[PDB]
Amino acid sequence: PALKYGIVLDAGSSHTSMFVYKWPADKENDTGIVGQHSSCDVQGGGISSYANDPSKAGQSLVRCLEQALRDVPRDRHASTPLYLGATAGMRLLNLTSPEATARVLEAVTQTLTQYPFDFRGARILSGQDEGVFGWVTANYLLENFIKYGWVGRWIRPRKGTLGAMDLGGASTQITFETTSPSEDPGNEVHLRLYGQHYRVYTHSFLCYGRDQILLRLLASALQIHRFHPCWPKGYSTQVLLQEVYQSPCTMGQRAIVSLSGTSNATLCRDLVSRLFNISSCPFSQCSFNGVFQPPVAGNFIAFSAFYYTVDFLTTVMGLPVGTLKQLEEATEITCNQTWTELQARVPGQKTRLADYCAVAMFIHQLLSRGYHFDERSFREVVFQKKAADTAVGWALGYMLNLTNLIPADLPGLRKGTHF
Ligand SMILES: Nc1ncnc2c1ncn2[C@@H]1O[C@H](COP(=O)(O)O)[C@@H](O)[C@H]1O
Ligand SMILES: [Ca+2]
Repeated sequence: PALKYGIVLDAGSSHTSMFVYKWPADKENDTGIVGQHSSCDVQGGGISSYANDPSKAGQSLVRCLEQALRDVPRDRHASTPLYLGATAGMRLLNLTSPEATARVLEAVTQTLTQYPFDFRGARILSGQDEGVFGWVTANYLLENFIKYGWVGRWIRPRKGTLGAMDLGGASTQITFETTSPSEDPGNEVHLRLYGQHYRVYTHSFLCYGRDQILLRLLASALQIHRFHPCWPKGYSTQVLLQEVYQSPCTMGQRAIVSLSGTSNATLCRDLVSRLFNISSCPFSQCSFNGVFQPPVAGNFIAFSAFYYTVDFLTTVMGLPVGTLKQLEEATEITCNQTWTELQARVPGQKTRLADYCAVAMFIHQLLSRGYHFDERSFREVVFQKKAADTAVGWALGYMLNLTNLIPADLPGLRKGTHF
């Protein structure tokens, strides 16, 4: 079996990752056939972090691109497509400066074009793209697009699909198949995949990614309390105010100030609750901030920082998260830890440690009060970051779309046997 390869650079707000995928040439249109071959994490910040030094953005890719040259056989370099897709870090920079955004894209394009891969462009994905391609990735990998059964006995209803929830650094996405009528065209997605129609809801909440929420909570704590109730008692840091308020996500709030934590789970809950506006809804039903959302339904996979945060609660804190009530309890216990108590649980590097309480509280509120999961619907959510040896994110679905590897219809319409 002769193999083909494809590469996606996922240029996220907080960092870039490279994924190399491989598939058999003769089976390339089968669902689930493409899988991850290798990956590489680019050292340092996201490409948007080089807004004032755009030349560095291209150079930042060099070491991982050098790895791609070793990972993909030489004779196949020329015919291996390479894409770069950038998400909310670049969407935010584009609000601030379309010129600086264009210079970054120019710098990554110049670097990528120097390599022997078939470079197919650097683009900024829409929030819809990001949500939908993640949903496609999960369902493709798990073979949910297969028509199950056989002639005269098809499973009915059709095999369910897995909803997707992605918590990145700068935005968060929710995407799932729905039978509810569409009320907002911006949220409505129709896919034709392997002869089947999927009616899908998606939304991306810009500024509701992990890093931006943490900045917004810090801005809020500074204004309301002058201490940080989500940070652990005994933890303090010198906050440079310029960095706090420079983001599009925090400009709305408002040189160095000392800020200390207080382990106040109840005040932390109150601070997080200010992130969700539930006061108004121009639709029949909303999530929050007046965004249309039908009832959540079916199974979901929650990946990226949902997975990393829950993994911390289960593996480091040793707490169950099987129910919303358990997640709330685990958040409380975590937020009530002092800095010495929390450090005692983590023998190694301590980066991100002071932030788990806030992120866990955010996640719990986002799911329960934002998306309106309840105990029944939450039981259907799993936290995982990989399926079939492949990282779950939008990259695979993006590559499948741009390489035209998912057919709208089966060959010869399968003689019409799925009609
Ligand atoms: N081990 C971790 N614990 C908590 N957050 C993380 C971890 N690894 C990455 N993150 C954060 O998760 C967010 C999305 O990460 P990613 O989906 O890997 O780009 C970013 O804010 C990252 O800093
Ligand atoms: Ca991401």
